[PDB]
Amino acid sequence: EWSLILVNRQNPIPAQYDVELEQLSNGERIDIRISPYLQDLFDAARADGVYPIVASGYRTTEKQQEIMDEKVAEYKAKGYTSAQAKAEAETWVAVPGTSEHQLGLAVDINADGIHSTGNEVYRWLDENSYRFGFIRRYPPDKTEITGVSNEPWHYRYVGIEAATKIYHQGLCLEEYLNTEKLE
Amino acid sequence: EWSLILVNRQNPIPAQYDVELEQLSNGERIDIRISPYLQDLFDAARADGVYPIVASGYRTTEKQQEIMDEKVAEYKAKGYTSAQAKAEAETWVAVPGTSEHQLGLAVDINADGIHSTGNEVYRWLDENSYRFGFIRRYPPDKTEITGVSNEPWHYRYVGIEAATKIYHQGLCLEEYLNTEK
Ligand SMILES: [Zn+2]
Ligand SMILES: [Zn+2]
Repeated sequence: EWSLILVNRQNPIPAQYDVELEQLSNGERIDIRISPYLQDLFDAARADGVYPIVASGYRTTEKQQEIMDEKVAEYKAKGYTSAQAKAEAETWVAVPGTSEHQLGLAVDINADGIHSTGNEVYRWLDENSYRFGFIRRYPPDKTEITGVSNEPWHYRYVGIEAATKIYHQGLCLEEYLNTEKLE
Repeated sequence: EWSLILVNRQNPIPAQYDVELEQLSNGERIDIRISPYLQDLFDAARADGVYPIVASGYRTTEKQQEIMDEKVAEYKAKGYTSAQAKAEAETWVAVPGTSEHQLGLAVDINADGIHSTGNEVYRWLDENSYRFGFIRRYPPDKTEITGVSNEPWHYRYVGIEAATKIYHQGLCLEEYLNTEK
């Protein structure tokens, strides 16, 4: 099922994955399939006086490389050999060909800052996103399963049916998929 | 000449300005007219063992808006009034309607991280960008004229002849267009 595709270190994007991108007002791009769900989400947040942005939508391989390299540079500057920096940067940034952002199913949502702080948007999304098919992909209690640190901006479209189950079930996507495969 | 357009609070982007955009491999977009020059710039950089990336090309009004609001929020959070936060934010980020990035003639160039540092790239661009017809639009010593802070990553396409002149004359774009008079 298309919305449940697993992309992680162990599950790279399939060769020749087709994606039709819609362009948002801010120039970011998303899978046309998630557009009205994301639109509903933003509509709802604003109706609650919460004002989010799409910081990052679709990213190309090259784009994913540059974010990753910038992340590595940051850790080198904090006293990491480049070998240490790579491994450490990879807990924040997926190596190219393993970011969900390469599907067009992930958005990194932030506050517009002026009407809302990061924390208010992050809270709101955590409690609400599932109603619109989006999950908090990388919660702090599952970093030992996802391989990724607490990333309160990164929301993954999986669809309403699945997001609600995952949210109630209190699980990460890997667990949910693993538990679906078992039964 | 089309490439010398000045753009600021006084000179908002013209109504229906015509951008003719191209996607780069990182997903950033540039006016197609600057494509060969940017490619020549990265080629020469890479040839010099210097490894730049385009962190930002074309931006929508809304994209510009979002950067500016994020900047304003950073200043509000460090105790600036709404009016100060905006004032301060504007020295780093142009207001929508006044950015060169909305022309697709401006690129933010950073280091690729692991082959070069930002300063090495910033240094290189400083000394070589004009050959490809880009200028360091916002030099430190012209913040009074340009109304923008030192932004060593921001390069404006103006053309090789144009960029070369401005660089030797040591001037900022505002200055050169007043030279023309
Ligand atoms: Zn993300
Ligand atoms: Zn810029």
